[PDB]
Amino acid sequence: NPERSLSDFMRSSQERVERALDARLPAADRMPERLHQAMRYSVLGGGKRMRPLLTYATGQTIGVAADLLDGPACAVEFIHVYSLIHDDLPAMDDDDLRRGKPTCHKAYDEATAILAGDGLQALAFHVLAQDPSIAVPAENRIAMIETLAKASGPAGMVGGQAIDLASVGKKLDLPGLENMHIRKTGALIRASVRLACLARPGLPAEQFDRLDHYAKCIGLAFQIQDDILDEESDTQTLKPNYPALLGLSGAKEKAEEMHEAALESLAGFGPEADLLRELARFIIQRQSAENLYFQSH
Amino acid sequence: ERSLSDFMRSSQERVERALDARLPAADRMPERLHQAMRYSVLGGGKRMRPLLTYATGQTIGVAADLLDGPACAVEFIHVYSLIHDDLPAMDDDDLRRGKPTCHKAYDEATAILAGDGLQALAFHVLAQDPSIAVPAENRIAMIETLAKASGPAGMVGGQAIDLASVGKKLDLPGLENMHIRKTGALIRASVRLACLARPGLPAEQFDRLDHYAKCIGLAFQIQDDILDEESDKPNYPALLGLSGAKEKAEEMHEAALESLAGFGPEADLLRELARFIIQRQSAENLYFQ
Repeated sequence: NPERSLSDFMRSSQERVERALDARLPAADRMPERLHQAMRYSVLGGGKRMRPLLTYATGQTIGVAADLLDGPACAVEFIHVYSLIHDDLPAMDDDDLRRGKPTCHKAYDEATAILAGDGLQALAFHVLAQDPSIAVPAENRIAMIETLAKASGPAGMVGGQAIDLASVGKKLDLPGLENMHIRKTGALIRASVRLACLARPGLPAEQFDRLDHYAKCIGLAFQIQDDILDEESDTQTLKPNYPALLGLSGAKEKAEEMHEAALESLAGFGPEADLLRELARFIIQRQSAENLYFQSH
Repeated sequence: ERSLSDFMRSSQERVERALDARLPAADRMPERLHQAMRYSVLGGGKRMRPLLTYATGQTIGVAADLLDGPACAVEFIHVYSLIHDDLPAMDDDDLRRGKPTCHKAYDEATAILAGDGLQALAFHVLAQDPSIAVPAENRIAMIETLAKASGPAGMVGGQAIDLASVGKKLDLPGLENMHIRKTGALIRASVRLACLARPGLPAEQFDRLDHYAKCIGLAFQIQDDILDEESDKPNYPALLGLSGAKEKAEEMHEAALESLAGFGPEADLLRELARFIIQRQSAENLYFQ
């Protein structure tokens, strides 16, 4: 059944990316040591690896060997981690903890955190430009770099964080709240999918577009669901969001509608896309890796 | 062939138009971020890195139209590192070149992001800018050059070595290594980017120009320290003696000019730039304080 296949695929890909990140991170005992260990502290030792899973799952769907996908999967994950390190800083989200573990600025210092994030961003692009295992044509490699730069920069992830900070005391409309999430979170999720597509020479434009629409819809849907679980949490115990804007039922319906559009994007694929069908549900419903395990086994 | 002053004026004005054209508009969302990026980039600067790019271009027969994108990409990286270096966690500067710094004109969050955004944008320029009309392999090598120069083994790692060396003494190799990474890599990249805009340029010309770049970078840094010592962290005069350091500055200057072997009046601009970078551009924030 596809749910056990998803669980198997997840566990295996998370181990494969863990080794691939370690192989691309400069050694803990080489100079500069504190900087290298700070990057490694933030990148390694697990995490959901949602963006790599999207890269690996997309590649398997369109028939790209996983060897060609290690580089792009690490590149998107480096970008993701760099954004976390900087976002956790006092001047932004000011997080003291991340995954039962002190954050990079707490565990080291703020200067080391700023630099580890800076170094991870540059390293993402070094992986795409130079990694020989990304054995694709020159044009494709260039397109991957452009993809990551557009997704990570002021028109993507960074600008989305700027929009998020500028709206802390504000009430946004639906298109306004969506736009922010599309930039802050959506662009890098869609990049993860597009990178895999670019490792398939000659892949039809219609397949790019459908898988991009799949990527866009799951990105929007899961953050709507994040808000729903948040709203349900504080109203069952003793910043603009989706249930505040739409009501809880309106927010629930909006996520469901996005979820439907995600699955319909995959109509151009057969059972090779079952993995993406199951991954959509897992990501959107915010299920844990172990919860997925103890119900499919 | 024209004077260095003519080249300086021309290039300063050219790089300003070129950087403006690659920076997202102030009146487009997210406006504050765009304005903050523009503030730091267009606010001023010696433009040493774009000068080298354009001058390398002239020396090897590349049209300046091919060099606008590379000159902007290196300048974007340089400007990003300053925004981040100026922060309270790092060097903590309220002012730079007689204007307030990024996080003071805006705020610290906006500064972190303005820097983050400029690093992404430098790669976006190299990967996509159509004016960099070079074959695909050359464009990819430009991107690799920039990423190796800007990352953990270049600029960023150099700043890490610098910060980790406070309250410490370093040997000569270590102090050299620190500067070669921190500032040398990006300077070498400015020159190498121009070389990659000349398809089929022999490796020997790459290496001559690289050696020129490496030695001027070190000479500038040694000269900075000499000038710091002369008016009142590891440094050259403290490690070698003032005489030792002056001699090393001299040797680096000469080695940089030796690399330009055999060029005709063709490399007069690079010779003049080295004299200018080492002697005038080093005695600068000392001149006006």
